[PDB]
Amino acid sequence: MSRVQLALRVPDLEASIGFYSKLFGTGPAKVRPGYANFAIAEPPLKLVLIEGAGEDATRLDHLGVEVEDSAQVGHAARRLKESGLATVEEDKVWVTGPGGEPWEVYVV
Ligand SMILES: [Cl-]
Ligand SMILES: [Fe+3]
Ligand code: NA
Ligand code: NA
Ligand code: NA
Repeated sequence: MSRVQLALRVPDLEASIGFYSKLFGTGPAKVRPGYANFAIAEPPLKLVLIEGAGEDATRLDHLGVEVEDSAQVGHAARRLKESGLATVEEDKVWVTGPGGEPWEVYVV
């Protein structure tokens, strides 16, 4: 299995933590200065909140797919490259959509 990662740059981290705790009925899995994440089972989602400093509105930071093991990351990396996309591998692999939105496929 795998789940989507959504990372949002938010103007107010504390405000956003409260909102998302209510929306998904669970508290954050990890909290750091300027950073929080939620691990949501239903719907399957890794939500990342990154505080933006002087942001007027929430915007997309990056997107991703969190997968079960490094083998899956390698499979995705090879398949994406075979499909003709430019990739950057780190475990994770990055690709960028034509409008500039970045995607990471990674394992935690
Ligand atoms: Cl924590
Ligand atoms: Fe991420
Ligand atoms: Na802090
Ligand atoms: Na849930
Ligand atoms: Na994928």
